[PDB]
Amino acid sequence: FEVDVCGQCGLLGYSGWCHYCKSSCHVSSLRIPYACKLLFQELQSMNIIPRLKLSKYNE
Amino acid sequence: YMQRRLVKSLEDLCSQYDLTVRSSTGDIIQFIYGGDGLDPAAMEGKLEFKRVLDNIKAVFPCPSEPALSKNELILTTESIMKKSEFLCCQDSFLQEIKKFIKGVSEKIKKTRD
Amino acid sequence: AKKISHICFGMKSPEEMRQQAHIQVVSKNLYSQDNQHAPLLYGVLDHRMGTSEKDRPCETCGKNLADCLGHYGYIDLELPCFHVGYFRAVIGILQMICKTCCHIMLSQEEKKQFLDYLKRPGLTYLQKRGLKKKISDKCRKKNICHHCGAFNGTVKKCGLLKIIHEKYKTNKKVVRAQENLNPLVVLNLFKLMNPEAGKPSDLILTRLLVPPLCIRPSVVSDLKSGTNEDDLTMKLTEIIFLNDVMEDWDFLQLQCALYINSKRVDFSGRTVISPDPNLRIDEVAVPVHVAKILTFPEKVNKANINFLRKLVQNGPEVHPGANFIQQRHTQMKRFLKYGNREKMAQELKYGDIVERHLIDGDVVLFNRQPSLHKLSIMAHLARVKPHRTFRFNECVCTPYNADFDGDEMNLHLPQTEEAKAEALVLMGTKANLVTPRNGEPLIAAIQDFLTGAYLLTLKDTFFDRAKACQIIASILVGKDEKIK
Amino acid sequence: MFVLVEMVDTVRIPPWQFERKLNDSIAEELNKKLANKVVYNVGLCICLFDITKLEDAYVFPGDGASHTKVHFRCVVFHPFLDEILIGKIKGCSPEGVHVSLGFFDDILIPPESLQQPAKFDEAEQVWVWEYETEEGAHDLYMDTGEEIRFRVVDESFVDTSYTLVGSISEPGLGLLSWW
Amino acid sequence: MEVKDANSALLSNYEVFQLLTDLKEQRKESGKNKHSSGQQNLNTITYETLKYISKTPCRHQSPEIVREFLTALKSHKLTKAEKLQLLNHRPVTAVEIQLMVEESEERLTEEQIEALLHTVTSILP
Amino acid sequence: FGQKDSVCGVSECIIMGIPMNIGTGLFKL
Amino acid sequence: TQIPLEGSNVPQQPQYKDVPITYKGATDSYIEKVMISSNAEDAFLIKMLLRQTRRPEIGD
Amino acid sequence: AEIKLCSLLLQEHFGEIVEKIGVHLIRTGSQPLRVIAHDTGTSLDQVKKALCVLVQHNLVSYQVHKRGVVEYEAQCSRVLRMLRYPRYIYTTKTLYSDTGELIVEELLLNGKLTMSAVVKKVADRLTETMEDGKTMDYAEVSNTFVRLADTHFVQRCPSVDGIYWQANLDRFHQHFRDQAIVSAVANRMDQTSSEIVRTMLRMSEITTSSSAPFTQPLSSNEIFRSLPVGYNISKQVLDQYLTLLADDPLEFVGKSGDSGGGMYVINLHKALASLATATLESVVQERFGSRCARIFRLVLQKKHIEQKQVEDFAMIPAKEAKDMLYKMLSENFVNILSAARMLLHRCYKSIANLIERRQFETKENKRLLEKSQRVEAIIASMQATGAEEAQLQEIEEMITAPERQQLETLKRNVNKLDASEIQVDETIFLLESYIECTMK
Amino acid sequence: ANQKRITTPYMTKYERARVLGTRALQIAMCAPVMVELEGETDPLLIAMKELKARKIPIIIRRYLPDGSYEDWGVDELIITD
Repeated sequence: FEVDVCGQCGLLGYSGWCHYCKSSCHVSSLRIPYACKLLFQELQSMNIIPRLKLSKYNE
Repeated sequence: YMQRRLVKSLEDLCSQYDLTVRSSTGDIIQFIYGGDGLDPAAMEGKLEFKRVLDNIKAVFPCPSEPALSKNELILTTESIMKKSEFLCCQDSFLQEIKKFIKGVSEKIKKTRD
Repeated sequence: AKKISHICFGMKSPEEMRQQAHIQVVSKNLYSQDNQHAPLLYGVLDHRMGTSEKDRPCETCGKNLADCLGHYGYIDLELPCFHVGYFRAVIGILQMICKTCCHIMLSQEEKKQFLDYLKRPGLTYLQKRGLKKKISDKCRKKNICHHCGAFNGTVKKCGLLKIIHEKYKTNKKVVRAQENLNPLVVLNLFKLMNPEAGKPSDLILTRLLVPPLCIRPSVVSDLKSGTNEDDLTMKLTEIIFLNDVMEDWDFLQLQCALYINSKRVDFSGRTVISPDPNLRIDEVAVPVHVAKILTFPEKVNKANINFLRKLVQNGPEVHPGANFIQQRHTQMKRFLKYGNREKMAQELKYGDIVERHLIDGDVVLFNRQPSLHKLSIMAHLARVKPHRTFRFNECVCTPYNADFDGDEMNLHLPQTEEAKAEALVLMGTKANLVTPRNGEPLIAAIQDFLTGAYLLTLKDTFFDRAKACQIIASILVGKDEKIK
Repeated sequence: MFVLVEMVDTVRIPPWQFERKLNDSIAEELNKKLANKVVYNVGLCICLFDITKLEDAYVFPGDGASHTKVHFRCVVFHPFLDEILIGKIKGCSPEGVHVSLGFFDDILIPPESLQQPAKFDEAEQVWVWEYETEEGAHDLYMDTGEEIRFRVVDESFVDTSYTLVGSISEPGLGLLSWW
Repeated sequence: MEVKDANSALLSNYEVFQLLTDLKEQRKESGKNKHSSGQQNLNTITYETLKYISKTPCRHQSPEIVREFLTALKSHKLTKAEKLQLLNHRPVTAVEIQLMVEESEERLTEEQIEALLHTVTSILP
Repeated sequence: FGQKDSVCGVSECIIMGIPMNIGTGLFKL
Repeated sequence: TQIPLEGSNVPQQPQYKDVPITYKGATDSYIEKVMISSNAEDAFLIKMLLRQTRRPEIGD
Repeated sequence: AEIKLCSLLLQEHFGEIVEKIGVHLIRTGSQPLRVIAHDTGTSLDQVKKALCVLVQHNLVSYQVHKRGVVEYEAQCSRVLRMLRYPRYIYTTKTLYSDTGELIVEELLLNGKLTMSAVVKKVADRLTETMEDGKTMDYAEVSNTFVRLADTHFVQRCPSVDGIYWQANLDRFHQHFRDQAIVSAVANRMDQTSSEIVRTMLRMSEITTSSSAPFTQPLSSNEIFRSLPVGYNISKQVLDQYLTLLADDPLEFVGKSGDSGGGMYVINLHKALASLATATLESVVQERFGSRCARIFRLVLQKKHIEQKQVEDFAMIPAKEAKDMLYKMLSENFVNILSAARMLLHRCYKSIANLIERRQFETKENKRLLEKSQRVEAIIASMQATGAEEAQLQEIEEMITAPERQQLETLKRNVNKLDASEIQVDETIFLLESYIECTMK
Repeated sequence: ANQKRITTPYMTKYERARVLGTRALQIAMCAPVMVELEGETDPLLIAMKELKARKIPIIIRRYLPDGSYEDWGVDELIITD
């Protein structure tokens, strides 16, 4: 699933207008199995460094 | 245990086109595959000097005969050889390292003949 | 544009955590208790707060069930509690801050260690706390080579208790609330040095935040009999009695510790194996009732539409057919027991996507355990022959150990045609016969082919022109060999 | 004069026309998702006039669509230095009076930005022009559609409501029933 | 989604108006059924912009008046904003520029602006 | 303790579901 | 469906979410015996002889 | 909170990058330019400019570390002193004249400047303040400079037309302590007691730091040699009242003689604890109520643990007595060190809230400063030439009555929040004096 | 981008098989269809038709992280053999 999530004011939510944070510059739509999302959730209780970022496929 | 652990520990190995392996930070592991650059995929008969003699045995170009003691003619063919894979080169370091041993092998073939 | 390129775990982004807040503590009861019914309540276990039932207004997502990514919400409880992990840290490293001064870790020094720390990779800053593991609070205050010794404080390993006396050391210990220290001074002294990532201050167990309800399934029996969920961190809502309010902190953290701290499968099948050699070496065959296993993209193409509609009209109980076809408007329609369909406007009704059965490769994969080689799962053809075995050219039983006790075997189904063509023409004809692990063929006359062919070769056997019969299963023979 | 804007967005070229004509198809793709309401600031259902370059036209690792990006120029109506136009009164409301210029649709106008004595008569929802010149109480009764030569200062994109405000009460001319 | 430079134009005003007319007449060409369901509102913006342009007196004429309004003002220390205003209205009459319109009188010292006034009377309605 | 984890190789990629990028999966036109 | 406490009054058995017992495999059984075996509590079993004469085939 | 308060102050006074680097050095301690640029992602020139601003304002103190490149570190309390710049300059106006006010203002904002630089700058600056002329010279400025230096308030910076100078915050804190204790004795006794306490404190300023727990005894014979001019109290009256304050449960100055000639000592720690309890009582009266202040006064000679007596002072049924005890314990109002430090944390967060509110009242309406400036320019051009009332009517239609009243409302809220900041800043000064004094 | 000297006069089998796969997707969305559009006319064998391409007018570009863009047209080099 190409769900939208990032680090800069963005989380597991909408793509076009994120009711979490619809900054309109933080749309990602990343392929990810739900297992990693469950890891996100179950590790929210057990705090750990949440690194989140992207990079260009192009040149 | 050991199979899954070897698989879990040794994935990052890659074979990028410089004939050199690289790592998670692109650190050089090799430069050639042992001079030859070869890997066991194409391990033809003994590599590739004895079975191929048989390969060309089986397709017979009849016209020729022993008149001039073709050993010297074999040396002329070694000359056209020396020319015909000095156009070798490409992704390389895999032919010059063995080109002279090829030549020595056909030379010993000519001596036996 | 860009999918994931570098991602790690996830946490509570406090803003987007708490805009989706609905209720923290509505009352002493939940699950629509006092209503004597269960319409939908109370605003936190419902709506959403994390989409754990058939439908409700999914927050920042939509709609049920998946693609309602875990929705957040402030369910704060404000029960007095502290860092159990940093309780243990303070107990072990013995007051690493040198409370209550929090003076500079190093003095001059030797800036050599300074620049060495500042010009080296991470996972190393523990050495500073290691140097001050013991010397902390037992040193000269405001001196050289460090700034600690303040103020005579070492922590005691009384379990989770952190008792900090004004120790000599080893001469000032007491037993019942005297000579104590509060983690609030630790919090203030925050207010191994890196607050960019390593903040112990914000991890205070007073603004606790919940993971969304996507962790928890609730099996509502449709009968009001059992709705157990696990675990989870919100359960402390039932402690509203104590929510109104050094050993007390230890009791609170002990109460906290109860509920705060501690490519599988797609499109498959398995049956028993008993093969044929009538299946040409590349070809294989499956059962027939694997065509009754479906929901394939096979996205319609312009040259294909008619050939697809040929099988579309068949439906649920015909082998060459179609079922559950994915429609243009993302609302796939079935031809199974509710079919009564297949009028099939001839170019548009499924103008995007169709889904047929196993007609001709259409590759399938075969599983084995243990998978000694990578050649225990290979790429090979189809079509389709019945009698639900796992039949294939019996010259290649060696790299599978297709053992014949009758112990079953596993089949895949790849329903994506992107590297399927790549797979079928790289590990289908070059994988079988040549291995890099040994350099020796895997495909071979397993058995009696060896002795049958041997007996043929034996200098004895003399044959008949009437024995052109056995010739003709070979080179006057099945598909793809009938020359003279 | 109308502002060209450099834009960089995802371009999803369908495989339908991988070999067909490109440039005009590229322009159509650019106009595909640059619609009026909400794309970016400043952007609303507008187009290009000249090319700069076409960058990486990827397909995918192995998937269907393309990964082209944008180097072009986008013809926006930035709110310029109060460019003089004609502002037709778009509507009426107790809070303010709506106006139309040509850049956006909704243009809020506070009461005092009307003629200073001219107030909004909510008893009839008419912004009657109390045209208090020549000492006369000349109530220029003009409802929605009042002729005013507007020139506007600002543009908005983010709030719950494309809303503008064209500043009026020109000191040099006055007569807001005309200016 | 993303944009880099938000101001990259300084062109001929009435030329931009006629080019917007051309954009209007080109968008309607996309009426074919294959590209019909996808995008149509470009027609809407082109038509509304053309309507408000028709409201302006900026029609009936060419972009040569733009180069007139440039060469007659930039040569006398007028900023781009003043000539910009004067283009966006395309003054109907000459004395319009002086009294019906402002900030167009003193940078020419009311001497060579008369030439632009005569040009406006000659070409502009 | 706020310490990072070293599970960030490529065996995680199969659980994390991303394309591989080495040798040929690092396309940069 | 009636809450054990003083809950909803109406569920005096109109609230049946019927729970069928149905399953089988891809061949016909033949119900051969039916049992109402009931221990001292009326906790009705239904024991059943679902006999399936699967005579051999390639693979047995 | 603390560093959040420092960030709010630094943003209020100087700017953004200065505040960033100050917070970063507070967090990370000693760091040179290069690692600062690496961690903060800021260009070297901006880092150097902000650091030189901090040093000029005496915020970041740097020492040449071992291997010959300058490191940098900031102190949280030193940046919390950005609270007191209004209070520093105001108390400068209080103790000395406007010339000293400008001296301290320049040394705190204009920063390091020489004797010549400070003296000539303020001398040429203050000429326009007075009437045209008056030829005020640099010599009087230098004389006041030397006089204020003699009073320890402003000291010449040591070297690590010169030479640079700065203000010694130690003596400012000493003056604050003297004024606070005089006011406390005044408001807990008669004015005679406060004046006598002042008499004791007169000669205890440069020999005493800002965190000393007690002062020197003062023999009454020299107090008669140094009788107050405003209080011509005889030897009998002076000695009787001093010895009464000695045998006084207030104990704002006490006997340590036997023999004489009267070793009267002011107890700084006891008075500071009394003032801390009084501030706690005031906050309790404000939020939690005056009856909670009553129970505070009651239990002053009572629990914590165990719990077997407080209901007696409660006077009300034991259920709510136990509830009040539980809320006393939960709020952490008794570990005096931890409770007082957390109260200092409360005041840190309170002033952070007040400064953020003042930032709203001064910045959320930022689309008004340009309008006000343009209107003021119009008024200035109208009053001199063209004073017609038509322009005034147009401006009144432009400055509508809601606009002027909301301007007055925002100015009023700014003043209210500033006064709250100043009051809780005095409270924070008391709390930080305790923190630097409770250290044992 | 004439950094094309360190490849044998053959593309590798992995790259060739994957470019056949992406040509499969190409000819499987609507049509880039080639020298014979549907002369080979068969039911749902999507892959097995563009395998018979033997011209392949498309470009592929092969790299190394510490190297530049070694580019290659499919036409200008030898095939799977």
